[PDB]
Amino acid sequence: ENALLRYLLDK
Amino acid sequence: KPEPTDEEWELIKTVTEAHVATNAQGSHWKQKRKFLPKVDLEAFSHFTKIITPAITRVVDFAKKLPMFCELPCEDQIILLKGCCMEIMSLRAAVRYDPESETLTLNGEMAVTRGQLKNGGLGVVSDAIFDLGMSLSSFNLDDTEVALLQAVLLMSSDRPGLACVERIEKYQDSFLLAFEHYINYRKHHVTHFWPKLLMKVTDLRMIGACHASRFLHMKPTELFPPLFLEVF
Ligand SMILES: COc1nc(C(=O)NCC(=O)O)c(O)c2ccc(Oc3ccc(-c4ccccc4)cc3)cc12
Repeated sequence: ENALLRYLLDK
Repeated sequence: KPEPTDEEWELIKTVTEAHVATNAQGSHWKQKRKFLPKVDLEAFSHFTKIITPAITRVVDFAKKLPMFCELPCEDQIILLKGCCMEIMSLRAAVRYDPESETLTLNGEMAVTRGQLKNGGLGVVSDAIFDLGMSLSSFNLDDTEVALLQAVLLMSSDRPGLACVERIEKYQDSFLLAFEHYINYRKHHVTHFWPKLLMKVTDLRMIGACHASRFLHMKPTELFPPLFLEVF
């Protein structure tokens, strides 16, 4: 869950 | 009226630069503007397709604040889900044009109160438009907008956060710098700082109603993925 947001944050 | 300390001038520089680099169309939003033609799921469709870059700009804004980058990813996710619609709503409200009665989305799309309302925003469209009208006389510059954004991002009361007390101190730094910048800027509107804190509350209401509305009533494949994640 929140996996696109996670990708976008961790770069 | 205390004015910005030197350590606060560089926080002002950091935040302003982060906002300006992630703010769509910068100064040419008015010229690039393109006027658009229960819930209209066809209007809905057109909006869901255009929210993804607006969410991504908020993510980019946060990533350019070292204090944000110091937090664990679990907290970063929580802070961004909390403040995303709050910042998108402010960035649109400051681009209220009273002559066409539109706000500008993505620095390129002019939308009316009726369009945004029929795009599925409901009363939140009236709240965002009313905020834009009230902000016209505040003459907020990039710095004042960036700092409001930073106050909304560093909200220690988002549920599930781990670093509650560090986030609170980040916010206190921003609030002090911002009030000192407001003292320096000497706006011609009485009780400016107290009135600006009421505008924060307005944006928090927009964020809490936005989140509530997603939850309420609504096929979800019809929603952009990044936007389902922020509700
Ligand atoms: C403040 O709202 C918005 N701001 C921007 C933006 O660019 N701001 C200025 C900037 O960042 O420069 C957009 O690009 C938007 C695109 C689509 C959109 O559409 C919705 C959203 C939620 C809903 C919704 C929410 C909950 C429940 C049901 C529907 C409907 C339409 C809303 C947008």
